[PDB]
Amino acid sequence: PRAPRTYSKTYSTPKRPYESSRLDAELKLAGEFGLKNKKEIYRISFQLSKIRRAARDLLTRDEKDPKRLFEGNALIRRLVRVGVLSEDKKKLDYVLALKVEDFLERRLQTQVYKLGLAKSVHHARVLITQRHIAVGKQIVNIPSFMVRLDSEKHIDFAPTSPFGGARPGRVARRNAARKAEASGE
Amino acid sequence: GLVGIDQFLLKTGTLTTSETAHNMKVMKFSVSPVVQVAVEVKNANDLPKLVEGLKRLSKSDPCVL
Amino acid sequence: HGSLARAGKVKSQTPKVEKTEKPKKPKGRAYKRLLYTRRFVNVTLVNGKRRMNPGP
Amino acid sequence: GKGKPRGLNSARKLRVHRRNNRWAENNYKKRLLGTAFKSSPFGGSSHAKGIVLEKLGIESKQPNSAIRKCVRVQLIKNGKKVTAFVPNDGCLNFVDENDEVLLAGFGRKGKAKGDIPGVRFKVVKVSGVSLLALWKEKKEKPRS
Amino acid sequence: SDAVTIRTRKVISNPLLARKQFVVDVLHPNRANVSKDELREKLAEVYKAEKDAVSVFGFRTQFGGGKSVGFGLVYNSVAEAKKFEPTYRLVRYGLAEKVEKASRQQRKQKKNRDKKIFGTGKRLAKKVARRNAD
RNA sequence: AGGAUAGUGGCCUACCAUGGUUUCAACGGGUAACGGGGAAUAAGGGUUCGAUUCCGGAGAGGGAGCCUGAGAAACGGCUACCACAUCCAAGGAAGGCAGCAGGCGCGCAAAUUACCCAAUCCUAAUUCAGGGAGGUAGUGACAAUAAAUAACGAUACAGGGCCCAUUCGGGUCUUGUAAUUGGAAUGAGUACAAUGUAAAUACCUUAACGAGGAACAAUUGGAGGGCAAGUCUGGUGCCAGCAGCC
Ligand SMILES: [Mg+2]
Ligand SMILES: [Mg+2]
Ligand SMILES: [Mg+2]
Ligand SMILES: [Mg+2]
Ligand SMILES: [Mg+2]
Ligand SMILES: [Mg+2]
Ligand SMILES: [Mg+2]
Ligand SMILES: [Mg+2]
Ligand SMILES: [Mg+2]
Ligand SMILES: [Mg+2]
Ligand SMILES: [Mg+2]
Ligand SMILES: [Mg+2]
Ligand SMILES: [Mg+2]
Ligand SMILES: [Mg+2]
Ligand SMILES: [Mg+2]
Ligand SMILES: [Mg+2]
Ligand SMILES: [Mg+2]
Ligand SMILES: [Mg+2]
Ligand SMILES: [Mg+2]
Ligand SMILES: [Mg+2]
Ligand SMILES: [Mg+2]
Ligand SMILES: [Mg+2]
Ligand SMILES: [Mg+2]
Ligand SMILES: [Mg+2]
Ligand SMILES: [Mg+2]
Ligand SMILES: [Mg+2]
Repeated sequence: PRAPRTYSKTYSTPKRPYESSRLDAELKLAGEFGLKNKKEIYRISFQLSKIRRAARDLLTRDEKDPKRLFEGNALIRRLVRVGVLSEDKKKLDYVLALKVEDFLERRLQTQVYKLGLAKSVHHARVLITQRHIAVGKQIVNIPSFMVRLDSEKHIDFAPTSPFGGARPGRVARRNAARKAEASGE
Repeated sequence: GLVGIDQFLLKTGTLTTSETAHNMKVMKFSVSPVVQVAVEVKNANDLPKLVEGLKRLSKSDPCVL
Repeated sequence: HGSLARAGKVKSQTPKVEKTEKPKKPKGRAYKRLLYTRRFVNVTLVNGKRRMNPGP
Repeated sequence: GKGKPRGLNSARKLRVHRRNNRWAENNYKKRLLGTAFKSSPFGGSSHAKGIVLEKLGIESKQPNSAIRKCVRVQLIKNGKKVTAFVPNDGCLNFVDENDEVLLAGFGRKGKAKGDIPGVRFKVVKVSGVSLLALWKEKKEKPRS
Repeated sequence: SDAVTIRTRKVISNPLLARKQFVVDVLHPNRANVSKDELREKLAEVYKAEKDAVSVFGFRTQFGGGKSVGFGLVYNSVAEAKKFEPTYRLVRYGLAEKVEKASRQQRKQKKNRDKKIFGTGKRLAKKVARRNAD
């Protein structure tokens, strides 16, 4: 038989189920970033934990351990490449500090609202979803996307669809058809 | 004959592919399940094989109740 | 003895009451918008402490 | 000195004494002796079909008073005869004689839920259909 | 043909198969993907070997429209194509005609029936003729 | 010492000797035991598993035997016994799915009697032929990834920042409640075509059709404690039932 596909779980569920402290702190993050599930939160805190997992494990190695420097750069190279690590904080173990919020900020869904463009984070999500708004030649509709900050000024409404010229939209299209039917002929 | 249908049939039926085709007439026949007897298994462990069997026998014939 | 006799007793006795047609509750992201709003800004149900059910 | 040896060469006595003393652990002992095979009305499986021999009523333990409404089942794989609680209001009326039922355990690893003496199983399906789905008039017992 | 702009990346000459191989990369805004017989001549003129001798396949159109990506070949001649080319795609191009056959299961049955005859099989064709029914 | 083997060897035979293993656990019993790479849970240490994508090994109903051949103690080879079992004109003949589908049985427990060598590779006298290996599709809430079920105005209201203030507020930012209405966005479907593929199917591209809420309508568990969330109303009255535990 041919080889197995590998697959992995992206998320991890909390241990105490009914601590209101976590229940409320979660819901604040939902309305703020326009999320639906706690899975959306859990995925990110699991990512963040899968990341401190590597981070504390490198500070235990003494400075100038070729592995420490090599993946220490590799990490932060990937973390201000997205804007979830600020440019100054490129220093080594500022990483251990991040909360989840820095990721939800760098989500595609949030930028489309924090770049004007949406008027509400809930409006942002459905704008992404419905084949509007794109980066270059590429049309993107995954609210959790991690804009790379090489792109937060390279994203306008897509070349297709209204809000972007280049064709008129389809609800006004039927609405304006009978604009020339109850007008006599 | 059709295979793989039996498990959905008690004794008879109509097969259609219309959304609203009706059933089919009920085959008025002449004899009737009138002479009865009583059964149970010689060995008690066998009752499950008997209750299953009685459903299986009732498919065998068009008349046995 | 002491038969079943009365199995469905209360369920068979509890008078039927009907559900009512309601405003449909939104599903998905839009619902946690409601929990956000209905718990953080224009929640027209608070009562001094933070309480989630009135016996008016 | 704390009861056990410490020497770098006392691995044998250390390992062999855990082996000895693991036996006072019920969960270990039930596994190694395989009493879910030798004992245990189900084969050590989670469920079991069965032919309902008769309805049956059991008075609860005190302080409570009520009739709990069990059935008596002969397990198809086993012959073994057991009793099983039938959940929820009424709902005994869904059980006829000698229609197959699927029984589950009682969420208690043997033992028994509070009221009911000597009952370690619950009906889950009867005549092939889910019990709850009959309680809620959402599914029908199969046609005669 | 809305600004069809039929690009062609990663090319190299292959005498061992008597053809030149390359990937195609077509843009087509407002133009919802572009056909193959269509694509075959829009470059059959580019290196104008015969139109009946240029071959292309692959072609997953990209997301949000406006692109597609294939893989193509140009043969030195038509006859060097038919010969070296996959027999199955010569017929979409049209230069070959499909071969009707018998169903794979049905020809397998005949194989196993002929395992039961040893000779020509026309020896027993006559022994049955005489008898039955005497 | 010979015999035998492809060849070492108590592998076997003749002769001789009395040796060989064991509490540092032999021998025996059990395994719901094929080993391993590995899987689950993991502060660290550990605990539990591994029939199952690779590797090694064993088997082809149970045993033995054997022909062929470089290679088999072969099972889609033969011979015999044992168990099961088919056909028949009763003289006789033939059998091996732990291969692919499919069925019985068994059970809590597991899919199509479908298409094809196009890819992956394999074989042969062989570029060509064969390949239920393998690939495709069917079935599939085993597990895993992403993530629609609405967005946004206005009407009125409860109001909530507010520049003037002898001012009921003379401007207001904001927030939502009530069928109060409004035009925008859209894929789920469906569907030109192309694309896809060996030929199709779905996907991706996309012509036309596809949203007002009575629909394009999300469920599953629960609201005494553990434990997030009612001292609401009606019903029943140690009955029915709930209740992991209290
Ligand atoms: Mg579009
Ligand atoms: Mg002990
Ligand atoms: Mg013991
Ligand atoms: Mg003791
Ligand atoms: Mg059942
Ligand atoms: Mg020798
Ligand atoms: Mg075994
Ligand atoms: Mg093992
Ligand atoms: Mg396990
Ligand atoms: Mg294994
Ligand atoms: Mg096994
Ligand atoms: Mg398999
Ligand atoms: Mg193997
Ligand atoms: Mg073998
Ligand atoms: Mg067998
Ligand atoms: Mg053999
Ligand atoms: Mg073989
Ligand atoms: Mg075979
Ligand atoms: Mg299953
Ligand atoms: Mg089955
Ligand atoms: Mg092939
Ligand atoms: Mg071939
Ligand atoms: Mg498949
Ligand atoms: Mg799933
Ligand atoms: Mg309840
Ligand atoms: Mg509470």
